[PDB]
Amino acid sequence: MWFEVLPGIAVMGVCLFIPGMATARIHRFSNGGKEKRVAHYPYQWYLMERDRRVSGVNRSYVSKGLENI
Amino acid sequence: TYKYVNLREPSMDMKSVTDRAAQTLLWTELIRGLGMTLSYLFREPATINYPFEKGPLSPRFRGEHALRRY
Amino acid sequence: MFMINILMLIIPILLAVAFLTLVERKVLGYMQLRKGPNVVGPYGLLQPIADAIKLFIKEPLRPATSSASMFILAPIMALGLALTMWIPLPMPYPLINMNLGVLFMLAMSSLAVYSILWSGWASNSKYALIGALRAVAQTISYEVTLAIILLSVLLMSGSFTLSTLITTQEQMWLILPAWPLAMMWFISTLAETNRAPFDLTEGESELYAAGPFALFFMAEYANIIMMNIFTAILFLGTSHNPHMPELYTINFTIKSLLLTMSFLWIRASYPRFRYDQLMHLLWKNFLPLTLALCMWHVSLPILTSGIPPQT
Amino acid sequence: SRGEYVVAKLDDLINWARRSSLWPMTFGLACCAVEMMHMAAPRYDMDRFGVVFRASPRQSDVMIVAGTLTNKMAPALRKVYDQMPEPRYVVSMGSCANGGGYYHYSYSVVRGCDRIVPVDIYVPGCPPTAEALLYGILQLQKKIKREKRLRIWYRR
Amino acid sequence: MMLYIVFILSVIFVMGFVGFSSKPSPIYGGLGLIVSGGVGCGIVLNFGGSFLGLMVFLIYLGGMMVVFGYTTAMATEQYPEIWLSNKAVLGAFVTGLLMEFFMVYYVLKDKEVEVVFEFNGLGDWVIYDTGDSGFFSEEAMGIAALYSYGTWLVIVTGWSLLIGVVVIMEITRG
Amino acid sequence: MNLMLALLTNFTLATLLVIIAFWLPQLNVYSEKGSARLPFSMKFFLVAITFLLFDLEIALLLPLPWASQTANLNTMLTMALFLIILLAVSLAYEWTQKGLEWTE
Amino acid sequence: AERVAAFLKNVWAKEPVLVASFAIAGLAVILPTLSPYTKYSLMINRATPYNYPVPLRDDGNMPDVPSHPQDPQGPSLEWLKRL
Ligand SMILES: CCCCCCCCCCCCCCCCCC(=O)OC[C@H](COP(=O)(O)OCCN)OC(=O)CCCCCCCCCCCCCCCCC
Ligand SMILES: CCCCCCCCCCCCO[C@@H]1O[C@H](CO)[C@@H](O[C@H]2O[C@H](CO)[C@@H](O)[C@H](O)[C@H]2O)[C@H](O)[C@H]1O
Ligand SMILES: CCCCCCCCCCCCO[C@@H]1O[C@H](CO)[C@@H](O[C@H]2O[C@H](CO)[C@@H](O)[C@H](O)[C@H]2O)[C@H](O)[C@H]1O
Ligand SMILES: CCCCCCCCCCCCO[C@@H]1O[C@H](CO)[C@@H](O[C@H]2O[C@H](CO)[C@@H](O)[C@H](O)[C@H]2O)[C@H](O)[C@H]1O
Ligand SMILES: N=C(N)NC(=N)NCCc1ccc(I)c(Cl)c1
Ligand code: SF4
Repeated sequence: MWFEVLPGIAVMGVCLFIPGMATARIHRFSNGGKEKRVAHYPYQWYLMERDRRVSGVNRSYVSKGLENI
Repeated sequence: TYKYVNLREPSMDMKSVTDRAAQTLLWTELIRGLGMTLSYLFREPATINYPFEKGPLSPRFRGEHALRRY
Repeated sequence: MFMINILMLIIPILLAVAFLTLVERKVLGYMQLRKGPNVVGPYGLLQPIADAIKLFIKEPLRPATSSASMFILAPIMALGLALTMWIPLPMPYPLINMNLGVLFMLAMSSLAVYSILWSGWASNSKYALIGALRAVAQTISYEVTLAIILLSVLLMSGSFTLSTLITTQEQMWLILPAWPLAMMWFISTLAETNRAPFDLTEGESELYAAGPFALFFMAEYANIIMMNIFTAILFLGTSHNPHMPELYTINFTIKSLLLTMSFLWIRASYPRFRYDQLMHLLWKNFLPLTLALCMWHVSLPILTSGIPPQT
Repeated sequence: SRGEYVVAKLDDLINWARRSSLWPMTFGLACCAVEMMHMAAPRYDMDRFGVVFRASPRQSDVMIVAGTLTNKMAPALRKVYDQMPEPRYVVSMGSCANGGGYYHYSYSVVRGCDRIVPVDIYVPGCPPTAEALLYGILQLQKKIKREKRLRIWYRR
Repeated sequence: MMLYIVFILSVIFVMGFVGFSSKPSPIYGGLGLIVSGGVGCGIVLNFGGSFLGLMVFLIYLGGMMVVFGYTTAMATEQYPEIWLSNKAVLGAFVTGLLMEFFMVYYVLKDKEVEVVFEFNGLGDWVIYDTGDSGFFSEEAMGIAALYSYGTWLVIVTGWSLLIGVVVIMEITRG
Repeated sequence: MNLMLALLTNFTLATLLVIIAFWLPQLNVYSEKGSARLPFSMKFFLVAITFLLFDLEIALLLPLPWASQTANLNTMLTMALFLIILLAVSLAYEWTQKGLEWTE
Repeated sequence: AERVAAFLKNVWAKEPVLVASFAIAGLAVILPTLSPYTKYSLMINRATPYNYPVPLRDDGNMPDVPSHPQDPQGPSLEWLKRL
């Protein structure tokens, strides 16, 4: 019956699901639990480089707040 | 006695011409063809599970020869 | 950590291609009142594995080619480029976040025609070379409309970044303002991927083997999936919740799966175009409309005051 | 030993793959081709066994000779056999292909396709039923299951 | 070092040119140009020209070079001659590589060389700009200006392309 | 660096699959079993050349999403339509001159 | 008026694809001149501040130049908030 086509579809679907899921969780793991910073333009890159120096550990994703004021 | 398979004049009024333009541009007859293959997907197939199931035969079936006894 | 990410894209792509061969056969079967593979593994789930192993241990019968380098080059180019097409795709986050991602996909896809051309040269047979040139002519012809249709859509998105298509469709799928382009885009991808009713390479030769045959097949089916993932993003934008990116990945995968199944659905439903007829479908039908809709989509945001932002 | 054991399992694996993915090139010469079509038709659905409906000669593993092989046709059939990549098997289907059948005494007919190519399975009948042909394909699968290519390789 | 990426790409750029300029079979000559085009795009990419880099790929390689290969397969070479089989091609190919290697070796040893004219060898990064923090691509701004500033350029460019269509139909009708 | 690694991985894997696809155990011990006018229509040349010219026009339309951000919209819209109209005139010329026909 | 109407009906019956193309291309050329919203596209494009607004040295006779961004002088984007 038609629903016996579903197992092949499910395997296909899980295979297509892994790329997107893996990238999202790898980004969080490598960026301190946040979204990976997007820098398409020089201004965004400039702020990301400034964050790296401000962090004190050379990690642009390590944020400093009022505790540094 | 005979019949014509393909002897018809299309209606040239605006409603009919616009019907054929919509068919040309919106692919309606092609979408209708998709409907028929969709209905077959949801029909039970005709396949039998050979060799666990066998096609039906009759007593007259002509197969392998044999020599008989009294 | 980034190499892990690359592998977690490549390997699932190849596995999804393998099991699309199973799904295509079973979907086609049930539309043909039969079953398709259901013996090799439960519900045919081992059929792709048996086929893959069989092909690779098959004798690699390659006739003395007129160019050894171009015989090897064609499958490497085809498969290498096919996998490259996936690296900017936002699902919802791309592996490589390109500012001009849409343009990168257009440029890489335009190179895929070299594998057709080189494989024609390497065949060492004027008949296969002529078959290659007919396929190249079909492919470049439909590249014209794909590029113009894509440009028309981006005039509502505002940029070449692929993830900006997600933002553009936060309230509404782009298929609503642009269903005329979605129609021609969809048919163009069929003709681009030499899919029926545009599968004239297969039909005309009717009227490669083993692993090297398998590699061209893998590249073809990777492209088919990628084209339908692109269509879903371009016209059926999924909403992205930054705190639950996996809800995007589930919904977007379902749309891509369904679009890919519609490729199999169409293959089951229609006869094949003649070569001159699919050339007329492009040059005398799609292109006039695409040009007119390109003019319209330049004017529309200006006249409605709906110009999207650049950033 | 394990070395023999590893060979035994690898032979099973390659045999399983090859018999599970039998791609036929069908030489539809005459009426026997019709029953071959009914085997691909929905009731028997040979595709469900992993036997794709129509493969190209260069992607084929089994040639099915389905009909009368005339003298005029014999060279062409042998040419297609020689172009098949290995491993390659031949199924002779029907009396004509088996041994000439009804036309055995004709001036223009090859008396059995096994005069032109080696044959693995002979399917009797005029024509064999679609089910009889399917029985023959399944018999070929069992023949492939018995192959011990790697076992013989390592005893060389 | 990755500090010399632009220089390294330009070394491959030249090798691709010595490849097709020695003029082997037009099939292999086309391959050398395709490789040079891709390497040339990488050089443009590393100077901040993303769009210009992708135009080389999209238009030069996917457009013009495809039509070159297409035409070659039709009206020139259908089966390549063995590469470097002809002595003249091999001599020219070797000579260009020998010249190139000497330039590379000398500019790397002294971090400068005088091949006719005098060049610096410190690396191309030294001339780069040091103050960018705008919220847009400047290359994109310039190219987009074709439609505001370049009305005259659009008119003559569009006219030439139309005439190219008319002209090529006249040439080929025969 | 990431894009280079992705490209290197994609084509390196493609290369590995291709070579192994060619060199696998075979278990056999016996001997194994030009630059002219190809007969191809001028019509196929004209398709490729027609594609090229349209592709060059497309290169000029690609900046349109950025051009629409200009304050000189009057000029920009006029020039966009001019270019596309000229592209349409090109197609109309090939069409009416039987350049799109496949007979003869 | 009628001979043109008899012309349109013929092309609509014979070449609906071309009739649609020409119809859409005409609307793309005509509608921008008729639309009342076209004027806003110019204003919105000019209201987007891509670069820094360099302040003017105050010479004592610029009553239309605000001293503070939150003063009431200078261009207002109230029209844009409603739009
Ligand atoms: C207010 C201002 C608004 C201005 C804009 C208004 C625009 C809207 C009105 C215009 C509508 C445009 C329609 C666009 C679709 C393309 C139309 C088209 O090209 O159809 C004609 C084409 C050829 O037609 P033919 O019968 O051969 O005759 C013509 C030659 N004499 O026929 C074909 O192309 C047939 C297709 C062949 C392929 C068959 C396989 C596909 C069938 C299933 C498709 C399913 C639908 C696709 C949906 C995709 C979703 C992503
Ligand atoms: C995807 C990973 C799968 C891993 C499986 C590893 C298994 C390794 C064992 C390979 C066994 C291959 O088995 C062998 O394949 C080759 C294919 O060219 C066949 O063909 C070979 O032998 C025949 C004669 O026998 C020759 O005429 C032919 O030219 C030669 O290619 C052999 O008839 C078959 O015995
Ligand atoms: C509303 C304006 C919108 C802007 C449109 C953009 C510009 C497009 C320019 C396309 C010009 C095409 O012009 C086209 O020329 C040919 C002349 O042979 C005409 O077609 C004519 O020749 C054909 C044969 O080819 C005859 O079958 C047909 O009976 C006859 O009409 C078309 O009727 C006309 O449409
Ligand atoms: C073969 C040659 C083809 C050439 C095709 C050229 C077609 C050009 C058609 C559109 C030209 C005018 O298009 C549109 O018209 C209106 C006039 O109401 C202009 O004016 C409108 O926008 C401006 C902004 O600059 C506003 O200040 C103005 O209040 C508003 O009316 C628009 O700036 C212009 O975008
Ligand atoms: N067109 C179909 N769907 N059937 C079909 N002939 N498939 C081809 C089988 C195949 C090819 C490559 C690989 I890798 C795998 Cl795993 C399977
Ligand atoms: S064996 Fe019988 S059915 Fe088959 S081809 Fe010969 S006559 Fe026809």
